[PDB]
Amino acid sequence: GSTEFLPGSLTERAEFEAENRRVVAEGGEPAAGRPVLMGITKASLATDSWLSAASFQETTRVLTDAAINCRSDKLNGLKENVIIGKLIPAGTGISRYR
Amino acid sequence: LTHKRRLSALGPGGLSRERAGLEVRDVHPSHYGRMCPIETPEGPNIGLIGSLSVYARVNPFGFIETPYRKVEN
Amino acid sequence: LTPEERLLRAIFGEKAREVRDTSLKVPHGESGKVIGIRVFSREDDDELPAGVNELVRVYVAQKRKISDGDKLA
Amino acid sequence: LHHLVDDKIHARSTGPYSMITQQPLGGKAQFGGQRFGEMECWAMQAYGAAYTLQELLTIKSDDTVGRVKVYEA
Amino acid sequence: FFDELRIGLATADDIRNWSYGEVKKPETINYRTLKPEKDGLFCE
Amino acid sequence: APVTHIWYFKGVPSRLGYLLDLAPKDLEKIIYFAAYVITSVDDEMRHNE
Amino acid sequence: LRGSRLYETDRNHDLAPRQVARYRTDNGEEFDVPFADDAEIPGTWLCRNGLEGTLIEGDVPEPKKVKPPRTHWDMLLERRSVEELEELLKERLDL
Amino acid sequence: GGLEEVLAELSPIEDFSGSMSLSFSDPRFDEVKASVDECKDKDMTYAAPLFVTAEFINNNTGEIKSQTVFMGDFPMMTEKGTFIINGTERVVVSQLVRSPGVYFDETIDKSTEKTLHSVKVIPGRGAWLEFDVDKRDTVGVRIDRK
Amino acid sequence: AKRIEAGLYATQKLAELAEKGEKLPVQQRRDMQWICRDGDRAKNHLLEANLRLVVSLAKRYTGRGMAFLDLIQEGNLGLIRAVEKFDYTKGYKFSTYATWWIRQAITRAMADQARTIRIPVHMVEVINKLGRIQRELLQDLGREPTPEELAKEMDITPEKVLEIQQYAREPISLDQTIGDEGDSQLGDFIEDSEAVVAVDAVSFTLLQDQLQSVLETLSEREAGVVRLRFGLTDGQPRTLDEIGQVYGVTRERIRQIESKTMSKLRHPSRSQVLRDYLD
Amino acid sequence: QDRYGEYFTGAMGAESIKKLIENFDIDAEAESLREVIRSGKGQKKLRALKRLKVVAAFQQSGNSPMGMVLDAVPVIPPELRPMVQLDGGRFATSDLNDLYRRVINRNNRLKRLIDLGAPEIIVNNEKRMLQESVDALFDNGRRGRPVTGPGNRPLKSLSDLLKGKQGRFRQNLLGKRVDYSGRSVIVVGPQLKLH
DNA sequence: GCTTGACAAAAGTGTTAAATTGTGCTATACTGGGAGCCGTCACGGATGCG
DNA sequence: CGCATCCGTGAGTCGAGAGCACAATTTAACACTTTTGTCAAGC
Repeated sequence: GSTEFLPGSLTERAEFEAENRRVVAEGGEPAAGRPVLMGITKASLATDSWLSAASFQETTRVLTDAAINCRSDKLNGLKENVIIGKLIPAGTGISRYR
Repeated sequence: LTHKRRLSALGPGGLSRERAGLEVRDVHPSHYGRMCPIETPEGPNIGLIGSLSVYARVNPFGFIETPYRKVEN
Repeated sequence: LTPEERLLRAIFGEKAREVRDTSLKVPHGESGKVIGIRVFSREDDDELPAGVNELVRVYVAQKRKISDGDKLA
Repeated sequence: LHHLVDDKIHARSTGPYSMITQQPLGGKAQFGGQRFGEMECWAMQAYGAAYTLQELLTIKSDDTVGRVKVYEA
Repeated sequence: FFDELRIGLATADDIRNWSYGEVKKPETINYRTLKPEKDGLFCE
Repeated sequence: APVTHIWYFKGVPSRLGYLLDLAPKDLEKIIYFAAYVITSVDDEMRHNE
Repeated sequence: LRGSRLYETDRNHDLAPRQVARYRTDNGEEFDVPFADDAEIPGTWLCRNGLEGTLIEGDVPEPKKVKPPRTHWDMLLERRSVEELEELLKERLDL
Repeated sequence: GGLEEVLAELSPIEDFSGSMSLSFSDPRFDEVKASVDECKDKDMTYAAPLFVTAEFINNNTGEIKSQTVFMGDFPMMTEKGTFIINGTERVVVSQLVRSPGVYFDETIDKSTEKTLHSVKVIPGRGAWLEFDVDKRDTVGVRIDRK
Repeated sequence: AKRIEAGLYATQKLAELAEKGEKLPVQQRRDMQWICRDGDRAKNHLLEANLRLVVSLAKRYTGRGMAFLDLIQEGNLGLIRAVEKFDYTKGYKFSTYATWWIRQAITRAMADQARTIRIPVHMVEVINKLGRIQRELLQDLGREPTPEELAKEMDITPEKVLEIQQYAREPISLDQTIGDEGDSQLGDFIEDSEAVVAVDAVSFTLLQDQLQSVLETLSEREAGVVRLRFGLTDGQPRTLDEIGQVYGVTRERIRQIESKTMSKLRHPSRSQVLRDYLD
Repeated sequence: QDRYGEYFTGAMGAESIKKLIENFDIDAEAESLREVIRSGKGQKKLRALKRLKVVAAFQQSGNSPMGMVLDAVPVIPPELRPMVQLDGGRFATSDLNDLYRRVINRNNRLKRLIDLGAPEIIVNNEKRMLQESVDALFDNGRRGRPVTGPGNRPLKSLSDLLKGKQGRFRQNLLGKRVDYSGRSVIVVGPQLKLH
C-alpha cells in the first residue's frame, strides 16, 4: 500500500505490523502479508548484519548486495562483536552486569 | 614392506577425497584374493587406500590376477 | 646502537663487534649424546648448492624408556 | 607404537607471530600456539564468558600493543 | 568504540583520495641492493 | 580505458543486466569488444529528414 | 624456517621546525608539503595524483631543457633526401 | 619394453611441409654412476646414464646422421624396490584407475520413470564420445561434450 | 610504402608553409590533405596485412613467464616500428625486414617484463649466454659442467659465474600448499622478524628506568654532560663544542669531566647493578 | 555509420556501458517496473519484480550506479602482499602483487598504442586484455580459464583471500591461535578431586 | 679546577675514472594457438536455445 | 513460452607430515680540507 516495502520481499512481522499501524493513521492503506516458512540457511543469510552474513556463506554475493544497497550494520549480533573485538552482549557482557 | 604393496585410488587421474562417495570405498566381491578387505586407513581415506594380497599378481594390462587350483570331476 | 647501549658499552669498554651470533642451537625439549658429525667444505670438492661454502650435520641419539603417556597396543 | 608424549608436549607463552595477520604461528616445530576455533567460541558464548573470549581473541592473539602491555603488566 | 559499520560503492574520487601516490611502474625491487624501486610496487 | 567491476557484471544474477535490461550474453559481447551498442539516437532529427 | 622484511622514545612536545609549501597541478588541485627549515624547495614536485605540480608563489620558471622525441619524419630523412620526396610528391599530385 | 614403446611412439618425425625426418631407437643403460650408500650419504640421486641412437635423414639426398645421444640420468630401482632421490629413499605406490573402454549403464527417470540407458567411451587420450536414449524414445549422441 | 612517404612529405610541407603563410589554391590544399589521408590509410592497411606475420613470429616464445597475447601485442609494436623504418628502394620483401624488428621487440619485452625482480638487459644477455654455454657443455662432457670450466669458457672469474647464478634465482609464490592438503600455505610458516619481542621490550624499559634514575641522580649536575654526550635525553648525541656553544664551559674541561665520570661510575658498588644488561 | 553518422552514436567496451548508465534515468524505469508488476501476471511480473529489486536500491539512496565502471583501481599496501627475503637469500612473494604487475604492464602498453595512433584493432585488443587482467585481479577464474603461474596452480586473487573456509572471515576472525596455551596427551587420574 | 697550545685522527666536499644501464639496430624469405578431458551430488536458481 | 544446460556453493575440529654499439646515469676511488678528539705542561 502506502508503505515503504517492495512487493515480494520478506519483511519481519514486527516491522510489517509497525509500518502498517503507522501508515493507517494518515495513509489508511496497509500492505498485505502472508506467513512463509524459510530454511535455516536462508533465514540466517537474511540477517540485517552484513558482517555476519558475509562471514556465514556466499561472501561475494552478500558483499555485492550490501554494496549496491549501501546498508550499514549496527554492531550487536553476538557474531560481529567478536570480529570487532568488543565483548559480546551476553552473559557477563551485558550492560547490567558490566 | 606394506608401503611397497600399497594400492592407492588417489593421485593424478584418480579420485578426490572430497568427491568420493560410499560406493567406491565399499568392499566389492571381486576383491577376494586381490585387495585385502581389512588393511585400510581408518580416517577419511577409509576404503580409498588398500594393500595387495599375499598371492595376488599383476597382469601386464594392469589387472590383478590370483591363483586357483584346477579341479575336474 | 641505542644511546643506553652506547653508554653501557662505554662504561664497560666493549667493542661494537662486526658480527652477530647465528650458531645452531639444540631445539626446545631435546637431549641426548652426540654420535656423528659430517662436514662438507666447498674447498675439498663438496659440490654444495651455489652460495653455500660449509655444511655441517650433527646426529644426536637418545635412549627413551617407557613412561606415562606412551601408547602401547 | 610411535606415539610418545616426549615429542608431543610443547607449551607456549610467547613466540613468533605471522607476517600479515600478526597471529601466533602453529606447530611444535615453532612455538606453535593452540587454535581457539569457532566451536570453542560458541562454547564460550554459551557459558556467557564474555571477558575470557575477548581476551583470547584480542590480547592473546593479535592485539599487537595489548600483547606487550599485558606482558609488562 | 564503534557505533556502526557502513559499506558502500567506492567511486573513482574515493579511490583517488585513499591513495598517497599513483603506481606507474611494475618494478618491485632491484636485483642488486635489494631495495624498493621508485614509482613502482613497494615504492617508499 | 574504463573497466567494469566483475562482481556487478556477472554474479548470477548480473546486476548490470538487471539495471539496463540487457541479457548477460549480450552484455558480455559489449564489454569484451565483440559487438557494438547504440548509446543515443536522434529521433527529432530523423523525423525532420 | 623463517623470513625477514626489508624503538626510540616518542616525543610530541619537541620536534624539528618545518615550513609548509603550496603546489598547483595542471587540473587546479592544491597540495601542501611540509619541508624542513633548510628550504631548498624544488620548483616542481610529484603530487599524489601522479601529475607535476608547480609552486603557488610563481617563482623560478624552470628552463625546460627537455628535447622532443624522434618522430617518423626524422626517421624518414635518414634514408631519403628532399629531392626524391619532392619528386614523389609531384608524381602523386598529378593523379 | 616401456622405453622402446615410448620411443617407437615418438618416432619417426617429419617437419611441416615434409622435407627431412628424424627418429630415435635402441635405448641403452651402461652402469650406475655411484652405489647405494654413497648416494645415501652424499645426498645425490642414484641414477644411471641413458643413451639412445638417433638417426637424421635428408629426403632430398638420402643422408643418415646416425649416432648415439645422451638422454640424461635415469633413476634406477634398488634391490629393495625403492628410489634414492637426493639421498632420501622413496616408494612409488601403484594407482587404481578405471581402465579405458566402453561402459553401459541404466537409470530410472524421475519424470517418466522409464529405464534410460547410456554408454560412454573412455579413451586414454581423445574426445569423449557417449550415446544415450531419451525419455522420448530417441537415440542421440554427445560428441566432444557438445 | 610510396603512399605513406607521400603523405608524410605532404603533411610536412603543409606544416612548413603554415609558418610563412602563403595561402595556396584550394584545389592544391584539398589534394594535399587527400594525399595525407591516403598515406595514413596505407600505413594502417599494411599493419593489418602483417598482423598475421606478427602472430606467426610471436607464437614461438610461449611458456617463458609471459602471456601469448602480450607477446603478440609487443610483436605488433615492433612491426609498427619496422613499418616506420621499412625502405622500399632496396627492393626486398617487407617480411625480411619486419622479422628482425618483431623478434627484437618480443625478446626485449620478455627481458623487461618476464620477472618479478627486473634484471637489466645487459645482465639478461649474460644469463642467456651462460645458459647456452652450459647446455652445449652438458651434451659433450656428459657430466654436469663445473663453475670453473664455464668461467674459463666465458673469460670471467668463477665468482662472477656464481654471482650470475645467484642473480638467476626466481622468487617463489608465498601461497603454496605445504601440507599436502588445502589446509596450510607457505605464508603460515614464515615468522615475522620485526615483531616486538615482549620480554626484550620490557628489559629495555627497565634498563632505561634503573639507569636514568639512580646513576644519573647521584652525579648531581655532572649527569647533564653525560646525557648530552650520549644523547640519552633526546636521542641527540652532541659533540663537545655543542655544549660550549651556549654554556661557558671550555673544551678540554668537558673531556676531563667526562673522563672523571667514566672512571668513577665504573666502581663495582654502582657498576654491578648495570652489569647484567650488557647482553 | 557512413550513411547516417550524425543520426546516431554507437560504441563498444566499458565506455559504452558508462555512457548508457550516464544517460539512463532510474525514476522512470522504477515507475514502469512498478506498473508492470501491478498489471502483468505471467513471467513479465517476475522479471519486473527481480529488476525492481536492483533498481530501487539506487533510486532510494544517495548513490549512483556509476560505481560499476572504474576509472582508477586501488592498490593494497605492500605489507599485506609482502616480499620477504627467505633464509639463504631466496625471496617469497604473494602472487597478488604478480597480478597487479600485469595490469600495470597492459595499462602502460595501451597508453603507448593510443599515443602513436595504432589501428583500431590493436587498441581494441589491448582494451580487452586490460579488462581481462582487471577481472582476474579482482576474481581469478570467474569468467574464463584461471590465470596460472609456475606449474598449473591458479593464482590467488583478492576475492579468494576472504572467500571460503580459508581466508580471513573463518580462519583469522572467527577463531585464531592464541598465546599462553599448550597441548598434551591425557591419562586417567583416579586420585584427583572433581575440580 | 679550568685553559692554552701543538698534533693525529677521523667527518666532510671536489673532481675523475669507472661501472652500470637505457635505447637503438640488424634487409633471402618466412604471414590464424593449443590445450584439451576423467566417478560428489545434491541443491536451487539463472540462463539461453529452439 | 518451456525445457534442458549451465552456474555457484557446500563439505567435523584440532593435529603430524642473440649480439653489438653507443649515450646517459650512478658509483668507487683518490686527494684534500675541516671538524673532533688526544696529550702535554700549566698556575
